[PDB]
Amino acid sequence: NSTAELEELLMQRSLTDPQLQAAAAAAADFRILPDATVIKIGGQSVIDRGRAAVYPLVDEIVAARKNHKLLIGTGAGTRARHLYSIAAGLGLPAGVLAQLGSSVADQNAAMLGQLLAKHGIPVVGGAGLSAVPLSLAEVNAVVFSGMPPYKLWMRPAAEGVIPPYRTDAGCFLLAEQFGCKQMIFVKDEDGLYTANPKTSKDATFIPRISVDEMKAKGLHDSILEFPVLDLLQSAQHVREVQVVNGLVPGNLTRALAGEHVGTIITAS
Amino acid sequence: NSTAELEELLMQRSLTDPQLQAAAAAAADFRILPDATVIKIGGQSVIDRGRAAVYPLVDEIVAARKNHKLLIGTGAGTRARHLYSIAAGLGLPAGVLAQLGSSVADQNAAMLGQLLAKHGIPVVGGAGLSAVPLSLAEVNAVVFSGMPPYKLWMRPAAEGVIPPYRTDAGCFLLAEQFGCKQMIFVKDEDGLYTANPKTSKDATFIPRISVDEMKAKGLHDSILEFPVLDLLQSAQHVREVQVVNGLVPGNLTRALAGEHVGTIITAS
Amino acid sequence: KRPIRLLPWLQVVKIGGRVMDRGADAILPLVEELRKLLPEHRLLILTGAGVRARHVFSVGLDLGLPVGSLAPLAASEAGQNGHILAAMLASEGVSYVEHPTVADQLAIHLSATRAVVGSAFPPYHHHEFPGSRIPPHRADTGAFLLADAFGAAGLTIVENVDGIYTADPNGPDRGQARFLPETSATDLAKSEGPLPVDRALLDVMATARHIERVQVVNGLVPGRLTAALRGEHVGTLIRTGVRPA
Amino acid sequence: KRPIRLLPWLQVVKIGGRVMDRGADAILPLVEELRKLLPEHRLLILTGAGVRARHVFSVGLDLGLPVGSLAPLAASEAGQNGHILAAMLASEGVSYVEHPTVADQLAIHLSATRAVVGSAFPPYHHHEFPGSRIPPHRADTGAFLLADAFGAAGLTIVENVDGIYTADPNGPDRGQARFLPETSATDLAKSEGPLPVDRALLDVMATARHIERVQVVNGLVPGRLTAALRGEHVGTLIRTGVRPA
Amino acid sequence: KRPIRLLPWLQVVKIGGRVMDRGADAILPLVEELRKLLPEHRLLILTGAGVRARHVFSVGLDLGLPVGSLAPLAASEAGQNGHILAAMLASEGVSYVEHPTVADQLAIHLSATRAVVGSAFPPYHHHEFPGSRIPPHRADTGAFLLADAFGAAGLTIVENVDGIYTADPNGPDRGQARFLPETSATDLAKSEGPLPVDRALLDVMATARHIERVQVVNGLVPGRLTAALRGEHVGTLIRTGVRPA
Amino acid sequence: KRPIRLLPWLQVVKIGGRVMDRGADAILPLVEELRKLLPEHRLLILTGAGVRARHVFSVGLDLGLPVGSLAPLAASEAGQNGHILAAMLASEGVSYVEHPTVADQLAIHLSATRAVVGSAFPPYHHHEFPGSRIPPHRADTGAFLLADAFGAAGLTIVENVDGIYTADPNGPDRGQARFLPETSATDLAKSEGPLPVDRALLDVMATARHIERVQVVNGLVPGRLTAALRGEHVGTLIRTGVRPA
Ligand SMILES: Nc1ncnc2c1ncn2[C@@H]1O[C@H](COP(=O)(O)OP(=O)(O)OP(=O)(O)O)[C@@H](O)[C@H]1O
Ligand SMILES: Nc1ncnc2c1ncn2[C@@H]1O[C@H](COP(=O)(O)OP(=O)(O)OP(=O)(O)O)[C@@H](O)[C@H]1O
Ligand SMILES: Nc1ncnc2c1ncn2[C@@H]1O[C@H](COP(=O)(O)OP(=O)(O)OP(=O)(O)O)[C@@H](O)[C@H]1O
Ligand SMILES: Nc1ncnc2c1ncn2[C@@H]1O[C@H](COP(=O)(O)OP(=O)(O)OP(=O)(O)O)[C@@H](O)[C@H]1O
Ligand SMILES: Nc1ncnc2c1ncn2[C@@H]1O[C@H](COP(=O)(O)OP(=O)(O)OP(=O)(O)O)[C@@H](O)[C@H]1O
Ligand SMILES: Nc1ncnc2c1ncn2[C@@H]1O[C@H](COP(=O)(O)OP(=O)(O)OP(=O)(O)O)[C@@H](O)[C@H]1O
Ligand code: MOO
Ligand code: MOO
Ligand code: MOO
Ligand code: MOO
Repeated sequence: NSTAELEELLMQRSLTDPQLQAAAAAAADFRILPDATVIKIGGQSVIDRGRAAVYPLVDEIVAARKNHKLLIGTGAGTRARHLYSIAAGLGLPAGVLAQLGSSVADQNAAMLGQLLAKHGIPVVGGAGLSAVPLSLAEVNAVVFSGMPPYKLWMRPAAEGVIPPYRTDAGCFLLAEQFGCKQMIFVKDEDGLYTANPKTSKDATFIPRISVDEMKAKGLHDSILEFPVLDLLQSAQHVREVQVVNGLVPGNLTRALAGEHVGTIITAS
Repeated sequence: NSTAELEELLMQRSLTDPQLQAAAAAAADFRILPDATVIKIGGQSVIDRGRAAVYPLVDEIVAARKNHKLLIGTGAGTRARHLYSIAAGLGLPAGVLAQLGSSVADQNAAMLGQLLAKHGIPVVGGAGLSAVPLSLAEVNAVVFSGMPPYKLWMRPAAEGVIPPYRTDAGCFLLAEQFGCKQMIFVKDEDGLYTANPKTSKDATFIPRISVDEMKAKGLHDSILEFPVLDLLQSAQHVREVQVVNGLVPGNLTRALAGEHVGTIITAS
Repeated sequence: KRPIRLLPWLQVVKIGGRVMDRGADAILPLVEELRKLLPEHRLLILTGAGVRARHVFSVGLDLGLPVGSLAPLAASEAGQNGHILAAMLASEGVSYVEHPTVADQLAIHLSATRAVVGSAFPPYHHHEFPGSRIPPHRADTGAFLLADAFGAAGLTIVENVDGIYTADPNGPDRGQARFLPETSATDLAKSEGPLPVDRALLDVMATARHIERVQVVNGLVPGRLTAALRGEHVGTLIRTGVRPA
Repeated sequence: KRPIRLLPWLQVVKIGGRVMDRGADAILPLVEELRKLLPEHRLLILTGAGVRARHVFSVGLDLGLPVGSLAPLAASEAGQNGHILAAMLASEGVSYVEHPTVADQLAIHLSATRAVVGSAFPPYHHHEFPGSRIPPHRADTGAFLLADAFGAAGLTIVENVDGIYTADPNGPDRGQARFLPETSATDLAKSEGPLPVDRALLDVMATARHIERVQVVNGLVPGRLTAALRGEHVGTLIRTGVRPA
Repeated sequence: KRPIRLLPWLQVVKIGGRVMDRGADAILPLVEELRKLLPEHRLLILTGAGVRARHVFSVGLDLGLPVGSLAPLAASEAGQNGHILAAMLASEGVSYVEHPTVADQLAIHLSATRAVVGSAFPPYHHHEFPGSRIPPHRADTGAFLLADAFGAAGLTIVENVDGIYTADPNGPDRGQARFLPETSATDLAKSEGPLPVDRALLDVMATARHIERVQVVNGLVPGRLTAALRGEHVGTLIRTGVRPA
Repeated sequence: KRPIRLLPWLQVVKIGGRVMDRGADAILPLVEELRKLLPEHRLLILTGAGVRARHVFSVGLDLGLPVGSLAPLAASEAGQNGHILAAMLASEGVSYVEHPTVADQLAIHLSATRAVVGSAFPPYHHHEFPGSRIPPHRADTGAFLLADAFGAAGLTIVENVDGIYTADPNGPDRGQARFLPETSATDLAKSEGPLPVDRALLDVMATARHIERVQVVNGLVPGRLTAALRGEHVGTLIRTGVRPA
C-alpha cells in the first residue's frame, strides 16, 4: 500500500472496483472537530413542549459550553407530522416530504437560537459549516437544523413515503462527518426500554446495548430512527451514542460529564 | 485642491476627464486591514502535492497566527488546467474558462479549511468580506479562494483563451484592496531564477529584483502570472511581494518574521 | 397506492463525466445530437464528474479527509461538466441550473425552454453515508433518485462503453468481458466486480416507485442516445424491479 | 395622479391555509379547478398558513418570543403550503417561487409559464409591527399589498367559508351569524369581532391605489373561484374605497 | 481559431446612467421605443450608473476609500437604474436579472421572454485594478466585455449626446467640439481628453474576439436606437479592430 | 402623413430563382445560414423563379400567348422554389404559405413560427400590364411591394452575383463591368442595359412609403445575408428615394 498505488487505481479503475475501494480504506483518517459533542434536541419530545422543557435545557447548554464544545441540532416534531400527513394523502413522494420536514426543524432551530443569542450562540447555516469553526472557537456552541439536506434526492423507505433519514440521522451524520467525540440524543424518556414505555406498563430499562442485540430484540424502530442504527454500524468515528431524558434537570450536563445516564447504544 | 473642487469636477465632468482623474488622485488613502498579511498557497505547487506539502504549512499557519493576522488564499492547479484544456478545445472564451477555474480554487480552499477548522479558522466567502473582519479579529486568520470574481467579464489575454488574471492576481488584488502590509506567494521553488529551474540546470537565484529589471531579463512570465507584475507597478498599497518555497519547513514562518528567504520583487 | 408522477412527460439523460473528459472529439457530436433532440423531448440533462473527481479524491484521501468532505468535492466536477455542456447549447436556449432550481422550479424552467442542464451528483454533501472512503451516492445514483422522484418517463445513462459487461472492458480482465444486453438490478447487486454504474444505483432501484428500466448506451456512437429515448434497444437495459401499477 | 399599474393583466388568488389543511379532499378538486383556469388567466397563486402556524405561535408564545420572531415562523408554514400546491401543478409547468423572485422577476416567470405559486405572507419578518403578540401582517394582508402594488386586475381570497358573516359561523355564536354578500372595508374596520380576513387587510385597503374590490369565496365549492375570476358574485365582495380614476 | 459565439443572435444595448438621470422626460419615450423593439430583437439591456455614482465617489473618496471599495458602490447605482427601467417594462414580460443569472442563465431567460435588464457594471468589486482612484471597469466596459464574450450580434451604447466629439460638448471647450461620425478604438486610445465612453472600453476592444463595431447614439432622440439596431449610421461608430474571420 | 407600418418588426428576404437553380451546392449552405438566423429575426422569405420561367416563356411566346398568360406561368416556378426551400426548413417549423395567407394572415403565422416562405411573384396574373411581352412585375418587384406595404424593417435581395455592375458580369460585355457599391433607384432607372433586378422594382421604389434602402447581396457567399440583415454593407445598396418622416 502507498499513495502512488492508490492514485493509479483511482485513475485507472471504476470507483465501483473492489481493489480501488480497498486501497481507499487504508487512507489516513483526519477528524475535523474531534473535541466537539453533537447534541440532538428532540422536536416532539422537547421543543414542542414549550418553556417547561426548553428553558432548563437552555440553562444547561449555557452552563455546559464553558467546558465543552457543542453542536446543537434540532428535531422537527408535530408540525412535520402534520405536513407528512397532508402530503402523503396527496400521493406526494418521500423527496417532497423531506423538504417540508426540514422547514419545521429550521423553525425549531430559530426558536432555540433566539433564546441563546444573548449568550453569543448563533444559528448556523447560511454559511453552512464555516460559520461553525469560528463560532465553536469563540463561543463554544452553535445551533443547527437537524434535517439532512437530501430534499428531493432523499432515498425512500422500502414502504410508504415518510422520509427514512430525518433529524436523528441528520445530527448523527454530522457528528460522524466531523469526527466528533460524542453524540447525545435528548428525548423525553430515560432511555431505551424492552418496549415503548408510553404504550407498555412493564417495560424494562436497558442501560447499554449493541445494534445487533437491539435487532435481535425487536427494537430496530423504537427510540431512534431505525436507519441511524445501520449508519452507526457503518460509522468511522462515532461508534456509540447516548440517549438521555431532556426533561430531567441536569441530565444533559451529567451526560457531558461522563455519567452513564440514559442508554448507550454501541455499534458492536 | 479641496473637497469642494473635487465634488464639482465629479458632478460636472466625465470620469474620463484628466482633470477629474488628477483631483481624485489627491484624495486621502485609508488602509482597511493594514496589519494583515496575504499569503497565497499554490495549487499546483503545494495543495496538489497532498499531505507532505500541506500538513507542514498547516502547522506553520497555526503557529503563525498567534503573532500575525493572515488572509490565506488558495490556488487552483492541475484540475483547472484539465478544465482549461477541455474548454479551450471546444472554442470556449476566456470568460467561461474563468468560471471553471474558480471552482477548483474553491475546492482547494475547502480542503485547506477543513484541516484548520479545529483551530477556529474559517473559509470565507458566503458573506464575502465581512466574515473577514470578525474572523481576523478573533482567530487571526481566514482561508479564501484565490480566483478573482470576474467570471464571464474576465478580460482575455492578447492571445489564447486562458484567463490572464488567475489566483496570483486574485490574492494580490485583495492585499492591495485591503491595504495589507505584506504579500507572500508560497510556491515550490526557492524563488526567482534567471531561468525556469525545472527546465534549466544552470539557472542563478535572484534574491531581489524590480518589475522593470524582470522585463528587461525575459522574466515577465516566470514564477508569477505576468499580469501581476503590471498590477504591482500600479498598486497604491502593496509595492513589493515575496516569493518563497512552501516545501521548505519554516520558510513561511521565517518570511513572516522578516527574514529575507526567497525573492523580493519590487514595483520600482 | 404509489405516489403520483410529478413530471410524467420528462426525459432524464445522464452524461458520464468520462464522456466529457474526451473533449471536443466526443462533446461536439453529442452536442449536435442533443440539438436535434430538443424539439422531440423535454430533457433534464445531468452531467457526471469524470477523472477530475479522481484527482481530488487522491488529494483529499492523502490529506485524510472523510467521505462527507470528498462528496461535495466530486460534485463540483460534475457541475463544471454541466457548465461546459450548457455553454455549448446556449444558442438553443439551454442553460445550467443549480440544484435548488432543479428541486423546486424545474417545471417553470422546462416551460421556458426545451432542455436544462444540471449536476447529476445529489446534494448529500457532508451528510454522505459512512462506510466506504469513496462517496457512494454519485452521478448515476443522483440522476436516478431525481428521475424516479419526478416520475419521469425515463432515465438514460450515456457512457463511454456500449453497456455493462461481465468484466471491465478497459481493465485487466478485458479479454473475458462479455456484453450483457439485459440485466436486472437485483442480479447485478449480487455480483462482485466493477460496473459502469454506481453500486448505490442498484440499491435505489430496489426502492424505486415508477421507473421500470434504465438503459446504458454508448454516447460515443452517434444516434444511440436518440434511439434509446425512443425505447430502442441499443445498449444494456437494467430492470429496476418496479412492477406495473 | 396615481401610480402606474405594473402588471395590469395579472390575477392574484390567495388560498387560505385552512383550505390546504383539509388535505386531498379539498386540495384535489381545487387543483383540478386551477388546472382548467390556467389557459384563461395569468395567475399569481399565494398560499396562507393555516393550523401549523397556530401551533408554532403556541410554542413561541410559551417561550416568550416577540411578534417579530413569530412572524417568520408563521410565514414558513405558508411557504410549505405553497410547495405542496405547486407540486400538484408541476406537470402543468407551475412551480413555487421565493419572495425575491416575486418582487423582482414575476414578469419573466409569468412569461415562461401560465401560473406561479408563492407565499402570501409578506417579508416583514423581524420588522413586524409591535402591539399585538400575534403578527398582524399575515396572508390576506400580504396578498393584497402585492396585488395592489402591481396594479393587478383583481385579488380573490379563497377560504373554507362562503364569505364574511356577522359572527364566526364555526364559533360559539354561530347561530346568529348572518351572511354578508357585500361590505366595505371601512364598515368592517369599525366592527368588533372576528373576521375571516386579517384586520390589517382593512387598513391596507384604505391606502390602496388600484384594486376597488376583493371577493372572498368558498374554495370548497367547485366552480366558485372560476366564477369569481370572471367577476360573478358568489361570495362576499369587499369594497376597498379606491375610487375610479 | 477564435472562440465560438455563445449567443450569436443576441443584441446588447447599454443605456447611459445619465439618460436615466433625466427622469420621465427621457425614460418614457425610451421605454416606448424599447417596447416596439421587443418583437424585432432578442435584447440584453444593461444600465449604467449616472450622477448618483458621482455622489458616492465624492463621499467614498472623502472617507479615503480605495478603488476596490468604490467600484461596488457605483455598481449599485447601475443596478438601481436597471430596476427602474425593468419596472417600466414589466407589463411586457421584462424583469431585471442579477449578475449570476446573466452569466449562467441568460439563454433560458431570453427563451422565456423577449428582453431582460441587468446592470452594465462588471462584478470586479473589491478586485478592481489599482492605479486610478476612480474604478476603471465601468458600465461601457462591462457591457462590451459581456457582448463580446457572448459573441453577440452587436453592442449599442445609448447616451445623452449624439456620439463622440473632439471635446466635451457640455464642457468648457464645447465651442471647438467637432462631431466624429466614425473612429477607431486605437485612435481614441492615443488621444487625451475626455470621452463619453470609459477609457477601459478601448482597451477591451483591442483584445476583442467578435464584435467589430460599436455605435454610440443619442437615446434622447426617438428612433435612433431603433435605427442603430438595424445597422443604420446615426451616431458615432467605433471600430474595435476585430478583423473578419 | 404617410401610412402606418403594419409589421414594422418584419424582415423580408427575397431569394433569386437562379440561386435555387444551382441545386444542393447553393441551397444547403443557404439553408444552414437561414437556420441560424431564425432566432435573430422574424423572416418572410420569398423565392423567385429562375430558369424554368425562361423555358415556359419560350414555349408560351412560341404559342403566341399574351403577357397576362405568361405572368402566372412564371409565378408557378417561384412557388415551386418556395416549396423546395420550405421543405428543407420544415424541421425548424418553417412552411410555405400561399398568397392569400401572406396578404391576410401573415401576423398570426409569424406568431406561430419564426419564418415562413412564400412566392415573391405578385398575383397580377391575367391582369399584368401590357406593353412588353415579358411580364414586368416579377419577383424583385413583388417582394418590394409587399415589404413596403407592410412597412417592414427591410428587404434584402439575395442573388448569384455580388450586386449591381455597370454591365452584365456574366454577359458579353463582362470585361468592362464595374461593381457599384451604392446607387439610387432614380439613377438606375435612367440607365439602359440589363440589371440583376426587375426594372419595375425601380418604379415601385419611386412611389414607396417606408423602405429607404434595399441591399442586393451574393447568397453564394456564406455570411453575406446575415451581415446584410444587420445593416452591414456587403453588396449593392439601392436608395429608394423614400425620405425620412
Ligand atoms: N423501546 C423504547 N424505549 C424508549 N422509547 C421508545 C421505545 N419505543 C418507542 N419509543 C418512543 O420514541 C420516542 C422518542 O422518539 P421521538 O421521535 O418522539 O423523539 P424526537 O427526537 O423528539 O423526534 P423528532 O425530533 O423527530 O420530533 C419516545 O417518546 C418514546 O415514546
Ligand atoms: N524563472 C523562474 N524562477 C522560478 N520558477 C519558475 C521560473 N519560471 C517558471 N517557473 C515555474 O513557475 C512555477 C510556480 O508557478 P505555478 O503556477 O506552478 O505555481 P502555483 O502558484 O502553484 O500555480 P496555481 O496556484 O495557479 O496552480 C514553479 O514550479 C516553476 O517551475
Ligand atoms: N463490468 C463493466 N462493464 C462496463 N464498463 C465497466 C465495467 N466495470 C468497469 N467499467 C468501467 O466503467 C467506466 C465508466 O464508468 P466511470 O465511473 O468510470 O465513468 P463515468 O460514468 O463517465 O463517470 P461519472 O460517474 O463521474 O459520470 C468504463 O469506461 C469502464 O472501463
Ligand atoms: N365573521 C366571520 N365570517 C366568516 N368567517 C369567520 C368570521 N369570524 C371568524 N371566521 C373564521 O375564519 C376562518 C378562516 O380564517 P382563518 O384565518 O382561520 O383561515 P385561513 O384564511 O385559511 O388562514 P390563513 O390566514 O393562514 O390563510 C373560518 O373558518 C371561520 O370560522
Ligand atoms: N469627447 C466627448 N464627446 C462626447 N461626450 C463627451 C466627451 N467628453 C465628455 N463627454 C461627456 O460624456 C457624457 C456622457 O458620459 P457619462 O459617463 O457622463 O454618462 P453615462 O454614460 O450616462 O454614465 P454611465 O457610464 O454611468 O452609464 C456626456 O454628457 C458628455 O458631456
Ligand atoms: N448590370 C448587372 N449587374 C449584375 N448582374 C446583372 C447585370 N445585368 C444582368 N445581370 C444578371 O442578372 C442575373 C440575376 O438576375 P436574374 O433575373 O437572372 O436571376 P434571379 O433574380 O435569380 O431570378 P428571379 O427574378 O426569377 O428571382 C445575374 O446572374 C447577372 O448575370
Ligand atoms: O434559474 Mo431560473 O430560477 O432560469 O427564473
Ligand atoms: O428566477 Mo426562476 O425562479 O429564471 O424560474
Ligand atoms: O433565474 Mo430567473 O431570474 O428561473 O427568471
Ligand atoms: O388556417 Mo390559419 O388561417 O394555419 O392562420
